[PDB]
Amino acid sequence: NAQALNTLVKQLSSKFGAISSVLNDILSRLDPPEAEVQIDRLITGRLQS
Amino acid sequence: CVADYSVLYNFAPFFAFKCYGVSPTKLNDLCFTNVYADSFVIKGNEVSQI
Repeated sequence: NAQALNTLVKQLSSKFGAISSVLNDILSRLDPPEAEVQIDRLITGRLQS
Repeated sequence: CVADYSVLYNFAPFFAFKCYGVSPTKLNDLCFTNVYADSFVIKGNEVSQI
């Protein structure tokens, strides 16, 4: 149980192909039209995890 | 130093303001580790090559 929870909580620091692993960085550096492209990859990776 | 990009807008009526990694409108609300500026003069038809 500890190993599974640790892996699940660790998987939040992966870019999954985007430019950063922090949402606030993307939301404070790009226009709304270009934010979705980066956000989608993170969403898919976290859903898979 | 304090980097104010507002003085750049009124300096000249620029006709090309391409920004790749940052949206220009948010430039006043960010902090950077280091900044590099390069200056040169070229002909008009070569502007697209940059």
